[PDB]
Amino acid sequence: GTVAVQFL
Repeated sequence: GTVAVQFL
């Protein structure tokens, strides 16, 4: 759910 980690 972040920019760096899309799945996060």
